[PDB]
Parts: sequence; C-alpha cells; structure tokens
Amino acid sequence: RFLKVKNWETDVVLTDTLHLKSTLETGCTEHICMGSIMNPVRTKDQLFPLAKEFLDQYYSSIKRFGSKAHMDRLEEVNKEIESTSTYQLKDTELIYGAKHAWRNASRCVGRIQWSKLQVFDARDCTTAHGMFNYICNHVKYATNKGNLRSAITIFPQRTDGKHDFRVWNSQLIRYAGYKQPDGSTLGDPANVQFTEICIQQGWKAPRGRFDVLPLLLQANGNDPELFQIPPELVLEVPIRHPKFDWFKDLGLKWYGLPAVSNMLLEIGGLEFSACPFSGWYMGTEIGVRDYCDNSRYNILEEVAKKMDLDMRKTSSLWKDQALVEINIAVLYSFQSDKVTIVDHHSATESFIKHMENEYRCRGGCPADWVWIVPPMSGSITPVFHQEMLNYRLTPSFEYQPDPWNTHVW
Amino acid sequence: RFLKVKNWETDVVLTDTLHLKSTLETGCTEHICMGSIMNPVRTKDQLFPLAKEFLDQYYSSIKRFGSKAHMDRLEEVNKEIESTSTYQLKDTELIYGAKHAWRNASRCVGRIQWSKLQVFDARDCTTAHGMFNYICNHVKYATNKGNLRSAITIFPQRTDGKHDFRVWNSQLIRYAGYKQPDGSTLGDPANVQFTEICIQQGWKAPRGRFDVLPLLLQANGNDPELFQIPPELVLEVPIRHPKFDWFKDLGLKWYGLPAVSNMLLEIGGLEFSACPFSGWYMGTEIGVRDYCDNSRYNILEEVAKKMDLDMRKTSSLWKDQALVEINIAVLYSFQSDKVTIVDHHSATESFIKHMENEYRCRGGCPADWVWIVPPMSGSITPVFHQEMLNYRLTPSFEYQPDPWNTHVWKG
Ligand code: HEM
Ligand code: HEM
Ligand SMILES: C[C@H](O)[C@@H](O)c1cnc2nc(N)nc(N)c2n1
Ligand SMILES: C[C@H](O)[C@@H](O)c1cnc2nc(N)nc(N)c2n1
Ligand SMILES: NC(=[NH2+])NCCC[C@H](N)C(=O)O
Ligand SMILES: NC(=[NH2+])NCCC[C@H](N)C(=O)O
Ligand SMILES: [Zn+2]
Repeated sequence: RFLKVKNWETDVVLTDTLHLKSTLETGCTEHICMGSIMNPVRTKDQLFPLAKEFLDQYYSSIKRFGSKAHMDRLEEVNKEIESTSTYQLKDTELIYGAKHAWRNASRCVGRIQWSKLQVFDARDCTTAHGMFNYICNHVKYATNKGNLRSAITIFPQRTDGKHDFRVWNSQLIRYAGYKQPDGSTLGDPANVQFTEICIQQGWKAPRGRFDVLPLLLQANGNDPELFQIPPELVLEVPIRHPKFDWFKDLGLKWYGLPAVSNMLLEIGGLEFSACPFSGWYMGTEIGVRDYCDNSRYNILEEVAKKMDLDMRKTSSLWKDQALVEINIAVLYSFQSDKVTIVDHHSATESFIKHMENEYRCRGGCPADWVWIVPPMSGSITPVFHQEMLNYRLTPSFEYQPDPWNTHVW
Repeated sequence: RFLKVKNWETDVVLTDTLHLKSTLETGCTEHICMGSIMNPVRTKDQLFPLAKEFLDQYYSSIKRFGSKAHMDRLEEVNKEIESTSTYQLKDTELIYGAKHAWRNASRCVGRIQWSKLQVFDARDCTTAHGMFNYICNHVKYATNKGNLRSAITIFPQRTDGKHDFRVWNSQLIRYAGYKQPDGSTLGDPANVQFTEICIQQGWKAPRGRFDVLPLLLQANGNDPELFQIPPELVLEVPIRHPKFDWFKDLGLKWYGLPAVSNMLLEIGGLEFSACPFSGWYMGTEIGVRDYCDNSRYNILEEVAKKMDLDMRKTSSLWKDQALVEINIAVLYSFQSDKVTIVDHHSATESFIKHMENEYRCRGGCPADWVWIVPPMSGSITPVFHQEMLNYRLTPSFEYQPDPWNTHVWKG
C-alpha cells in the first residue's frame, strides 16, 4: 500500500503515497514485468468521471476543494457534457493541465522545471496555415536567441476523431532521411519514412545530410499541408572538439531546439492530439543516441579512426573512448555558441533533488528508471543507484499512432 | 498467451511463450512497476506440487516424460515426503537443477555458459571444517591457474530451518573494509559490517586496503567458525594501465574469482541455503562499480587528478573520461596476467545471441534490463536496444536475509 524507495548510494529512503491515486495501467502484472518494453472516441459516461477527477485535483490545487466555485464548475461541465458530449477547459485549467502532464511524465529527467512551462493556447486555430503561424511563434519564443525557454502549443481537442489536428513530424525540427541507391542511408535513418511522405506530397528534397524537414500539418481532419520553417528561426550548432581540430571535418551539426510533436495530451478526459512541446537538450541525447546509435548517424567508427585507436579488439574500449570525446564536443559546441544545454551529471543531480522535493511536497514522483538513467556512464550518475516507482498519473502525454497509418485521405 | 519483444535497433521481433510457466511473483502490479527495485519452512502440503513440477521438467529434458522410471521416481519422492516431510534429490537431478537455476537467472548476462557448469555435491558435509575443505577445492578447481571454470558447491538443504548451512560471506573472496574513527573508510566500504563480525569472531585483521577476508562458515545450524583461505589459492591481479605508467602507483589490485556465496538455490521446492557459485568477471563489475561507485573504492577523483582533467565543471566529462581509462586498465591487467575476463561489448553481444537462441529452442529467456545493461556505455552495447520480459522460473537463485540478522546463537 505505502511504498518505500532507497537510494543505494546515500541510503536515503523516501516514502511514496502518491501512487495510491494511480489511474492508468503499467503494462505489468505479478507474473511478468514489462519495464523495458517501449510501449506496453470517448463517450459521455466515460468523460464525466475523468472530468470530475481533473476538476477535483484542480480545485484542490487552488485550495478551494469542495467550494461553491468548485461545485459550480463541476455542475456546468456535467451539463455541457450531457448537451455537447464534450466540454471546454477554462484557460486556467488548460495551463494547470499542461504543466501537470509534464509533472507526471515519468520518463522526463528534466521535470524539475515543470512549473515554468509557457502555454500557448491555440484552441482557436482552424487551418494548417494557422498551425504554421502558431508553430513558428512557438519555435521563436522557445529558441529565444539560444536562451531556451520551455513551451507547449495546444491545438483544438478531438471531437469525433474525424476532425483531429496533427503534426505529422515527430519533432518540429528534424533532419531528413533518404535511402540511396548505394543501399546505404543518407541523412537520418529515423525519418526515412517521414521524408518519403513529404516527397510523396511535394517536398523538394535537397538530398543533403542535414536538411531541416518541412512541417506537415493536418488541421480539422483535412489532409496535411507543407510549409518550410523560416530558416532564420531554426537555430543550429556546428559541432567541433575543444582539442581535436580534425573534428569539424566530419561536417557535423545539430539543431538547438528539441521539440517532441507526435504525442497526445490528455486533460480531464479531453484529448489534444496536436500538442507540440519543447525544452532543451541533455548532451547525451545528441552525442550518445543521435550520433552513435547504430541505427542513426552511426559515427563511432569514423571518430574512432580519426583518433587512431586500436579498433582491432573490442576490449581496448575504443568505442567507449570515442563516445566520451563526441559528447565533450557536443556539450562544447553548444556552450560556445551560447545555446542552452545540460550534461547528464548535472541533469540527474537535478532530478534527484526534484524527486526528494516531489516526495515531500506531493508524496511521490513517478519515474521510469529505464529511461531516466543516461545512455552513458550510467552508474556514475546518482539516479542509477536510486530506486524508482513507475506508475501513470493524469493529466498525461500519451503515445499515439503515426497519422499516416491512420489518415483517411 | 503469446508476448512479443522488439529490438529497436534491428527491428527483430521475438515471441515469448515460456512466461506461461512462470510461478513466483514480480513485485509489480498493473498499478505500479517495481522493475528498478533491488528486492521487492515448507510443509508436505506445499512441497508435493513443487517436487512434481520439477521432476516433470527434468524427465521431459532427458526425454523420458511419462516413462516408468519417471513414474516410479515420482512415487518414490511422494512416499518419502509424507514419510519424512522432505526428500533427497538424485545426483543427476541436482546437477540439472543447478544448471537451470543459472539458466533462469534473469539478472545474469553470462548465461550463455549455463550448460557448462561444474557441480560439486557437498550434501554429505556435516561440519564447518568440512565446509572449508569443500570451499578450498572449489576455489582451486575454479581458478585453474587463471583459466577460470564456472562451478558451484552445494551443501545440505534446509530441513527444519534450525539446522541450516550458510556461508556468512557474501562472496568467497572479498576485501575487508574498516570504518576509521575519523569517518573515512579503509578498504572496501561494502564489507565493513561483515568485517566487524569477523573481527568480533576472533579474526586478526591486518588492516590494509586489500586484505582477503576469512571465511565464516555455519554448518548444520551451529555457530559460524573462521577459516583463512590458503593464500596460495587466492589469485590476484595488480592493476596497471597500458599507457599510463603512473596508474600502477595507485596501489590497486583485484581478486580474479567472483564467487557469490549468499544466495539461496531452490530446486523442486527444496532449499539450499549454502550454494556458493563462481564464473569470471566482466570488466565493468570491477572498473565501474567496485572502483568508481561513490560507496566503494571511489577512485574517480584520484585517477582524475593524475590525468589532469578539467575537474572544475562536470560538463567537461572528466568523470566519464577517467571511468573509461580505469576500465581499460582492468581489462588490460587481467589479460596480461592471463586471467579470464570479458569486456562488456563482447558479453552483451554474446548474451543477445544466447537470448535469441533461448527464444527459439525454449520459447523465451527471462531477463532484467536494469541489470543486463552495463553500468557504463549502455546504448553502445546491443542489450540496451532490446526489449526484455522479466519473470521468475524455478529452479532459481533467491536472496535470503543476511544470517547475522537471523541466527540463533548457541554460544
Ligand atoms: C527543459 C528541459 C528538458 C529536459 C532536459 C528534458 C529531458 C528529457 C529526456 C532526456 C527524456 C528522454 C528523451 C529521449 O530519450 O527521447 C525526456 C522525455 C520526455 N520528456 Fe522531457 N525534457 C525537457 C523538457 C520537456 C517538456 C517541456 C515536456 C513536456 C511539456 C517534457 C516531457 C517529456 C515526455 C513526455 C517525455 C517522454 C517522451 C517519449 O516517450 O519519447 N520534457 N525528456
Ligand atoms: C561465466 C561467468 C559469469 C559472468 C560473466 C556473469 C555475469 C554476471 C553479471 C555481470 C551479473 C551482475 C553482477 C552484479 O552486478 O553483481 C550477474 C548476475 C548474476 N549471475 Fe552471473 N555471471 C557468470 C556466472 C554465473 C554463474 C556460474 C551463475 C550461477 C551459478 C550466475 C548467476 C547469477 C545470478 C543469480 C545473478 C544475479 C545475482 C544478484 O541478484 O545479485 N552467474 N552475472
Ligand atoms: C525501449 C527499449 O527498451 C530501448 O530502446 C530503450 C531503453 N531506454 C531508453 N531510455 C531513453 N531515455 N531513451 C530511449 N530511446 C530508450 N530506449
Ligand atoms: C537496485 C538499484 O536499482 C540500483 O542500485 C542498481 C541498478 N542496476 C544494477 N545493475 C547491475 N548489474 N548491478 C547492480 N548492483 C545494479 N544496481
Ligand atoms: N531534452 C528534450 N526535450 N528532448 C526531447 C527528445 C529529443 C530526442 N531525444 C533527440 O535527441 O532529438
Ligand atoms: N561475473 C560474476 N560471476 N560476478 C559475480 C558478482 C561479482 C560482483 N559484481 C563484484 O564486482 O565483485
Ligand atoms: Zn514491472
């Protein structure tokens, strides 16, 4: 019922009570654990409950739980649901809902910043051009000349599943992927399929290695449209090393604004299918994963060669030596160009602090160890030795089907 | 019910059917996952089934399921159970049980070697002195002058829970740790408490930074006794770096035989409380955890100083650069002395093949991602990108409370 988590390095012991309020499922059972599995239209009777659940916590957060205002709202929404078969959140409810969806994101190590989220209410949007205007404004505001500020833009909620707003890109900004005749892959293998759909829709693919993909926007269920993000808005960073000057020769560059855009935001039962959000990078995301994953830009060997490391045997740890240098470079290049970025040590230390804060001020913090521990130097970051309890609270960010496997043209 | 796991790096999908034969719990519910949590006497009544399930799996494996020998053995066991409230395994079943406990250890990345396990039957042992002799033979056989061989020694099973055999050591070979009055710690911080017990039991600690702990053995529920492992049997490796001539001056060295000795081996419902086992090290266990955890030897700083890295700001990744060098040194020192050891790239690569093989020939491979992925360079090793299913099958290795917390002293 009441659980405890121990940090095996500091012997600290936090007591979790927040999970008692858990709602969704975890994908696990007493028989089997799926902790390492990537991913283990509502009716009126379904919505009333969710809505009630949300308002209670909302009014409870503003210290007016069971007030008249509280009861009034709950009554108004219930009426609206019976009549319209859905409802609209007050601006204050939206902001609270969004900030809390981020607060509950058990896979985000950067949640200590949760309360500072800038919310852009784009619920009055009606067309894809409108979406393009809203997104550009978001990118600009968040980039802030390098002094990144977290943000989220919320388009209209779902109604009947046939008038959904969606951003087909998985991130507002990403590099294109083209399968070459060589059999190899040019650019970013992760977006090969998305790139094909752009071309298949008209994009004039430049066929380069780091071509900023075009936004593909779907408004009110209509077919998606293309737009090219004002280049002057896409801040980028050329990657160099603070010692190896041959580094710049790999011709590597990465964008400064990470902005996940394919997720679904759920607040009080309502579903916001187009809700791009952004913060700033933790070095390892680019350095370790985007650059070295075998299925991404896989630049380990090349960097290994340039370093003249004995790549004859795995035990020389040449892959490890190289991995470290690529990550020093990334962090280096960003800090030099003066763009916000955080290293895995600093970030994890912050998350540990945030966890303790959460356990005392809220009674817990759902965390997914598998995703919290960085992809490099795991055990030398504090979160590795930190036991975690993973559970699903709402408001939340959910995964959702890539629209192309769903859109009825 | 069939379950599927994908590898996000090779898109290869596998199907798990083996989880259907899972029995024990996982600590998890549909409302909460505890996959990152360290750790979430039997009666005739409950023993009959456990014995039957075991004999069935055993007889199926030798391809004699349903045979007369299978049926007689099953009748033999039951008569014995209700006759004596327990039963004795045959040598072959014991060997099979041990090998499968290893095969089912979801936290072990070295399982590709499960079938080559050397099983030593010490079920005829009656005293602590007897246990010590058995333990010396295991260390000697397993070490094999540097060419390590996996092995396990199995002492008498639990009967009434008052006559238990236990190896109070957590590993047969491990360095002492001593709390200094100024708060610091000399030696290995992980063994401070056990070291204190050994001293209290009469051990004359030389108080150095790498003193091999004495064995503290409990036979048939009696009070534990001390034994010094013959020094000529404890193989050690001086730690030096292939290019940093100053590394050797750090005074570091490590033992070559990793032999966990505090677990419990469950086979056919029977409980073996003393079952030390050993294989060989994966570099990271020593170079990442034993040397760099802040709660172990914590040498990152010193190594860092000598290399003169920018230790002013973590964003220089100085910790990360030192970690790599230390692990390179560990792998290099063992290889030079010709002491079996395996780097994490090779072990995880090997474990991924074993796992695929296991799905194909067994219908699954229970695995704990949290423990399989190495403590450094996680995503550049194949297991990181591999979805896994964690569930517990028997035979199995279980945690058991430290004996000093439960032993009823005799004086
Ligand atoms: C400002 C600093 C931020 C940092 C350092 C941070 C860091 C991260 C990291 C390292 C992960 C895993 C990333 C991956 O491996 O793909 C993550 C996941 C996530 N973050 Fe954040 N984040 C930031 C801002 C945000 C914001 C503004 C939100 C939401 C409004 C958010 C919501 C989430 C969610 C839902 C996930 C999981 C996404 C998935 O499943 O792929 N993060 N974040
Ligand atoms: C062949 C050499 C071996 C290698 C390279 C290997 C590797 C490993 C590693 C790296 C771990 C995690 C270690 C830790 O963090 O403490 C592990 C866990 C484990 N191994 Fe092995 N192993 C070997 C042999 C064995 C043998 C012979 C057995 C069984 C008889 C075995 C049973 C286990 C079990 C039960 C665990 C989990 C222990 C726990 O929960 O603390 N391993 N092994
Ligand atoms: C989901 C799979 O186990 C594996 O692909 C995996 C594990 N942990 C992860 N953690 C983080 N932070 N990101 C990704 N992409 C991860 N991917
Ligand atoms: C049990 C805690 O989550 C943490 O201390 C933790 C995580 N992963 C591990 N993995 C391995 N291989 N060994 C140990 N000791 C580990 N310890
Ligand atoms: N720090 C963040 N907000 N990250 C969002 C996901 C970005 C993704 N992991 C990448 O490397 O591009
Ligand atoms: N590879 C093995 N069999 N390891 C057994 C556990 C050893 C433990 N990780 C140590 O560093 O001492
Ligand atoms: Zn679980």
